[PDB]
Parts: sequence; C-alpha cells; structure tokens
Amino acid sequence: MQNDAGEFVDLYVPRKCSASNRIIGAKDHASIQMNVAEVDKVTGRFNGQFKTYAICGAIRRMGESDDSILRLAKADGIVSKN
Amino acid sequence: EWMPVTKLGRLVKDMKIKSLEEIYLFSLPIKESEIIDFFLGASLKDEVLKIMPVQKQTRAGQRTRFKAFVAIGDYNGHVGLGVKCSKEVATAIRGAIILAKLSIVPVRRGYWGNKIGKPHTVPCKVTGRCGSVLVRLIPAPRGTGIVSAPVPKKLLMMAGIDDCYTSARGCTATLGNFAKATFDAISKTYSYLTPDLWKETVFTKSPYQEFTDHLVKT
Amino acid sequence: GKCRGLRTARKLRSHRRDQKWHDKQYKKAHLGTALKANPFGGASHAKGIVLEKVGVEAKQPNSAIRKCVRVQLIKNGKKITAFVPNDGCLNFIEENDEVLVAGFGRKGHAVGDIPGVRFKVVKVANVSLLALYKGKKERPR
Amino acid sequence: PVARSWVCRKTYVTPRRPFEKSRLDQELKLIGEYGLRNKREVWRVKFTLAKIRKAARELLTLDEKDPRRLFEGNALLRRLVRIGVLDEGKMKLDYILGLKIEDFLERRLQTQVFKLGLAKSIHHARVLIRQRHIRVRKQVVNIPSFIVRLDSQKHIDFSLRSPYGGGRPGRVKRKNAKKG
Amino acid sequence: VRMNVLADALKSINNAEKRGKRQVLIRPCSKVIVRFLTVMMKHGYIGEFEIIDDHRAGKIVVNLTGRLNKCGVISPRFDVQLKDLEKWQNNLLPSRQFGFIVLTTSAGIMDHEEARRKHTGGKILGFFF
Amino acid sequence: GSLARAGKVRGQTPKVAKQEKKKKKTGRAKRRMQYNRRFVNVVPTFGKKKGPNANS
Amino acid sequence: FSEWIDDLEADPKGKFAQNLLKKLTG
RNA sequence: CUUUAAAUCCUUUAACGAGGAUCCAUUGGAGGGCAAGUCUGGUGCCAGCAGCCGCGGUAAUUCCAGCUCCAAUAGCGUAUAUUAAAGUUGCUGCAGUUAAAAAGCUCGUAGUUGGAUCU
Repeated sequence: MQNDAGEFVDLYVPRKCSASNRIIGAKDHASIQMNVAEVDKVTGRFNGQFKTYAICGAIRRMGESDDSILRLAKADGIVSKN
Repeated sequence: EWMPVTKLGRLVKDMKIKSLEEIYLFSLPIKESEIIDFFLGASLKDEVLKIMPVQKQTRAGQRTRFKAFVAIGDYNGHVGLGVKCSKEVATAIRGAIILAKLSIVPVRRGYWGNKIGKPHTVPCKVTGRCGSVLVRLIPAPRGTGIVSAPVPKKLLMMAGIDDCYTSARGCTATLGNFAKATFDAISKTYSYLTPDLWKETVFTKSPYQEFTDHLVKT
Repeated sequence: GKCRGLRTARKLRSHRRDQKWHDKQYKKAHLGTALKANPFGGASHAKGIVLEKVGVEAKQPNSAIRKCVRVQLIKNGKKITAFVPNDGCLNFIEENDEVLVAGFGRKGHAVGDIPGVRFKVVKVANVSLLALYKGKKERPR
Repeated sequence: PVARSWVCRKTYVTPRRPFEKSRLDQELKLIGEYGLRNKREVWRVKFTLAKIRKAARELLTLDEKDPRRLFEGNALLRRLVRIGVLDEGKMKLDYILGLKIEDFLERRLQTQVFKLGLAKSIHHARVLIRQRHIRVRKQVVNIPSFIVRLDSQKHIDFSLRSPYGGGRPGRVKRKNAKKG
Repeated sequence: VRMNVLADALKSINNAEKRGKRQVLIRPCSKVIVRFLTVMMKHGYIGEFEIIDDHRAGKIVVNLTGRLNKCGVISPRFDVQLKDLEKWQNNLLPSRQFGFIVLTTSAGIMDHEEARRKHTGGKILGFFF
Repeated sequence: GSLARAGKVRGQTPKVAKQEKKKKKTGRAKRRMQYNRRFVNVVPTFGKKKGPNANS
Repeated sequence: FSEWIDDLEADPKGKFAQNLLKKLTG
C-alpha cells in the first residue's frame, strides 16, 4: 500500500472474507457480500441499518458459508446465544 | 451505440461506476466488453500471441479451425488474455480480443527493495500453473527489465510490470499453456495476502445496492 | 525419497557419482571407448588420402546421390567416408590426393539424408573446397 | 618470463538472442540518435551500465552502516556525478539503478560537441572529433567515445591549429586558393 | 517413527491454515515449538495459543488468524552464518518486504532480522510468511 | 548411384554477369542510412507493416 | 494484411504455412 | 626532429596526398526456429540445399544464378572440446501406478536418522 513517502500506491484494496480473512479475488464469482438488516430493539422493524458479511467462494463450496454466516451474525448480536 | 444488456453494463453506461476498481472490488463478472472499452478503451493495446490451426477428423476430410491467442492490456496495472477458436482467422482474432477484454484483471505491483517512487515489480514471488506449465514471477531490482521468455514477457509488459525475474518449467513450447500460466501468475498478485493487507476490510455499498434506485427507475 | 541428513554428504556424493554414469554424454566423455573409437582420435580435423569416389544414396524420404570420398587418415590409417559438400565439388577431387576433413557438425552423428556419413571434406590438395568452388583458387599443378 | 602484462578484458557483451526484433530496433534507434558506428558501441555502454548496476546491487545488499558500503557507494556515486550521468541531488545507491544507457551516451564527446553547437549534426560531430578539430581544455581529443566530465564540459573548444579555430587553411583551401 | 516434532507442528499449522480453521491442535509440544510459535506471534502471524499440560508432554491449541501463507521447517538444521543469511532469505522468502527465517542462535530462537541486529549466526529452524 | 552428373545444374546454369552499381556506404554511414530508412519518415509504410524486401 | 490470413486458410498445412502464421503476428 | 644501446613504431613538423572521394568491406544468409523476397531466369526427387523440421518429381519463398533485402562488421563462417541453456544428474532442485523406473518378501550389521523434559 505505502511507499517510503507514505502515499498509497495500490490500484485498490481487495476485501477479505469475514470468515477466513483470506483475500477475495477479482474473479472470484462464487464469493458473496450479504447484508443483514438491523432491527429496532423495541418495534422489531427495519431501521435502515445492516451488517455486511463477505464470504469467499471456497467457503461456500465447502458448505461452511452457513456456519460462517451464522457465527458472524451471532457475534454481531443478530442471533440469540445458544 | 452500446445498449447494455446487464445491470453492471447499465450502471457503467449511465456513469454510475467511476472506475474498473469498484467492479473488481466486488468480483462481479464482466460480460460486456463495452465496459472495458468505457473504462480503459483509450490505453488498451492488443497483440495476437498466436494463431494455431486445430483439426477435427471427419468422414471426408479434416475440419480445420483456427485458435487466436491474444494478449491485451494498457501497459499499467491491467492485462487480459483471450483464446477464441473459429473457422476464420479474422473472426478468431475478433473473438479473442473480446475475450481478452472480458478477462482483464488488476495487476498488483510492488517494490523489490526500498520504496522510492512508483511500484515497478511484482509484490512477491507468485506462481501460475496451466497444464504442466509452471511460471514463477520473482521481484527484481529497478531497471533490470523483464527477464523472461518472449511469451510471458509480452503479458508482463502489458501488465505494467517494469522489471521481473521469471522461471518456467514444463512444456512451455505450447504457447497457450505458457500464456495461461503466466496470466494466472499475474492475476495471483492481488490475491496474495501480504502484511500490508492485514488491515480489516471496511465494507462499502455494492454497485447493485448503491444504485438500485437508478436501475429500477431507468 | 532422498536422504536429508547432516551426515549424508558421503552418501549423496557417492549416489551422484554413480548416477552420473547413467548419463549418455557423461559416460561417452569419461569412458575412453568413444575416444578410442573416434576416427579423428579426439581432433577437430584430420588429413587423409582419397581412396575412391563413392555415391551414397539419400535416406528413404529423399532421392539423390550424395558425392562422398573414401579417405584413409594419415594419423592412424583408418578409412572413413567424407561428404564433398557443394555441387561440382567432387570434380575438384582426384584420386590419391590429400584432403583435410572435418566433422559433419553433429559430433559423430549422421547429418540429414546422408546415412552413416559423419565427415565432410574441407580442403583438397591444400586448397579449400570453397576457394575452388568460387574460382578464388585453382588446383595445384 | 617477460615483463609484459597480460591484463586485458572485453568491454562489451554479445546479446543472447541474435535476432530479437525489438532489441534490434532499440539498438538501431540508439545508434542513429547518437551517431554510433556499430552495435558494439551500444553493447559497450550497456556493459558499463550493467557493471555499475551490479556493483550498486551488491552494495545495496549490505548493511546500511557497513563501512564498505559507505566507502564504495560514496565512490561510485561520486564518479557518476563526476561524469554528469548522475545528478548531484540524486546521490543514493538505489538512484543508480534508475539510470539509462542514454545517460551515458549523452556524456560522449560526440554528443557534447554536437550539443554545444560545434557541429551541424552528430555525424559531423564524429568526423570533427576524428579529424582533430576538437580539444578538451588544452588537449586535442581525438576519441568520439571520450566521456566528458562535468568540470571538463565548459572547456570544449575548436582547437588552436584547426582551420575552424586556429585559422591555418587546410589542404583543400590552400590548393584551391593557389589556382585562384 | 516420529522425528522433528517441530516439522509435525508446522505441518499441522500449515494444513489447518489451508483448511481455513480458526484453531489447530499440536501434539507433542516442545520448547523449540513454543519458541517458534512465540516468534510467529510477535509478528502477528498466528495470535494467542494455549499449552495443555498432560503429564507426559504438552499439547498446544493455537488460535489461527488467516494471515499465514506458509510455515515450514528446514531439515536438517543447517548452521547458518551471517554471510549466508542473505542467500537463505532469497531462497526461502517470498519478498524482501515480509517473511521471516527462524534461527536458533546462542542468544535464543529469533527471526533473521533479529539475528542480524544481534550480529549472530545459528542453525535454521524454519520460515514463515 | 552414378557420379557422372556432379556439376550438372551449376554447369548448365546460364551465366549472368553482376551489374555495376555505386559502392554501398560502410561503417557509421550505413547505420545512419538504415536508421533514416527505418525511423525518420513513414513514407515506406502503409499501416500494414510491409517488409523491406517486398516484391509485391 | 488479410492476404496472409486468406492464403493461410487455403493451405493450413501447406508449404506456405509456418511463414504465413508467423507473418500474422509471429 | 623525437624515440632507442644503433634503430623501428607511436607522438611532433613541413611537402604531396579525395568526387565513380575507382583511396571501390567483407563474411554468412533471405520457409520456420531466426532478421531478411511465394521477384526474375535455369534445373526438374537430377544437381544440390538442409545443424532440426524439411525443400527439389515443369508455376522451387529453400537447389544454381541475377536483382533486392538483413545480420554482424575489419571481421565473419566451419569442425571439435567445453560452460550456460540442463530442474535432461536435481544439495538448492528432478523423477519411479500407466511415459524409463519400488528389490518377490521379510529379517538384519555397518551407514543415515532418532519423542518430552533440567532457569
């Protein structure tokens, strides 16, 4: 990213899988970026906010996208404990 | 006149996407070459790596088609490779140019030693593989140029790599596999997790979500 | 697999040294049978006396008569067949004259159509075949 | 035993690929731009640049505070800025790696007496130097490949015995004036 | 039989990181394994780990952060001088901007940069990047 | 396998005498001429990149 | 231009095959 | 003149010395590898070329020539030996199901290798 002078010399900063932290490639068409709507705690309705989770195509192929997304939602308070 | 067929094409034509990098950030498949013409179609140079006549045996003769292997890319940070087979050489070259445009990937450039100036080489040693052909790119000091065979040299120059060491193993005489292996090595540059990419990703709004209203209303 | 141990230097070197003998080039260049069977005796050129003119038939795909000469080397009295390269160059050669003969370029291997011919005539009667060919020099009288 | 010294070295390197079209065009462009005689002069300047780059790399792989790196890098940079190839403001080892072959070709005496207006072209510059019309300081220099130092740039005159700088007419002028 | 428990540990870590797992179990543990893991951790490559004490030889549960490309052992433990360190770096490391060669020196187990800083050679244990 | 025909084609080739032309440049001038022909003007090109010895 | 392309498609494996394929781009 | 033990050479000075500036650059090539002509004439699986693939049997981009063209250049071709190419000897760094290849099978000495642990 940074040269000696400190300016950023990259074309872009690729995003990383929220499950494995590995970089999602430019031609990884099996990768998803899913938004989970946030809900007002009293009315239980869509407040316009959401949590964004990026999952690479490898995890989805392994069948671990379900577990990874469930765990990401649980750590965000979306999913009830247990 | 380009009439988009996909949502991404509509967003690019309507000037909703401001660069190829937003498309790359979300790994969206580019299915219209007019997107690449919009974003880079003032610096893209094409080059036919090879015309290969292939033959299919039939009852009363060999049916001969020609496969055009064409490399493309502005000589800064972007390169693509396209292989198209057709009964006519000109049609094969046209299809190969379109396919090379469709496969253009961003090239990550780094520094060999100290970081004065712009990046000039590969960020690290990368390896691409295609049918027993292994192509290794190794960072080189500034001013050494591309130390490679002509076939990978063409792609490395079109990728904007100023200098790079290379190694090849296998049957590199098959130009198609050689080119595809060096293209894989080049495309793996941005998929490599280096310590400068350990910073947590700040997710942004995808083009289909950030301009969903525009797509609906247009 | 191979032995990777700090005290395996002797075994590795011995294995390399034995396995080098299975390389055709190494065994050829380090046995002496090839050197002793080489008509030139390890030299690059050799002088010989033309014993007769022969016409060697090209290999099966081609059809021609390559003009060669049977020459007996002065150094060892060994008889070899030397190709006379250009056209009309067999006319420059006469029987029982001295010819300087080099290899055919493939290091003891036959070259092209000419079967079993690994030598070519370079000089005849102390004048190069190329100088006679282009009229630069004429045969000594 | 002889007092003779056998020390010599080849000052160029022949390219590995003899018929690379891009390399041929680049070398021909250099030859035409700087008025060189053959490819061997391009290869010679290339060899000098390559040796300088190799020395710079070897010094760069050293520890920064290593005394040999300081001493030899300082000497190399001093020489490069002495011959004008390297700018005095750019005096780091990694700035050596960014030098081109045209940087060294510009410092040739041929290029300098073409640039200083002494000759009408670069080939006129070559024939002027080869014909002993150009002097550096007080020395009549006859070699077009003579690499001009920065402190020697300001003294490239037209000689004191040349018909262009000393006013003794040449053979042709005198012979023609005799018939007139 | 089992030899070079460090080789087995690093192979387990590498195979777990390839699989995307957040944790890996290493058994048996050792002082060399713990020191290598600590050198790995100070550079942020693996993160925290726990030593389970069974009364014959330890086990280690290493939390995995997906920052690790390759961790490898160099067998045999070649003795490396400061001069050969650059050649080893060129051979084993993907770049001069990152990647560490781990050596055991008389000053302890440390990466190649710290070995140069302390001006010492040693025996190469492995590498990680 | 007869050697009777040895200088057949060279012997029977109708002899043609080489013409007389002005001497080619040598050394730096020849390289200057090549550089001029190949890099100074685009007169000898067509946009199709024809060859130096094109007889078409 | 397309002359080489066209004469190549007449004899893909003829005498003038490597020449024309090279003349296309090399 | 200078040089040097006489000398020669280089350097220096003067005289003569250049318009086909005839004071005339060559050596290999022009199908691909590999840069440069499917131009013309001759020959017609002949003569020959061709490291390799191949060209030649009446329209030869490949022989023999003329012309033109390019490669290096006061040099260039050839043979042999050798190094890199060769990760085709592989320590780095190769292979061993079917392409060449794991001993028919165990035991076994030397050899090689050898679990944790002590501030």
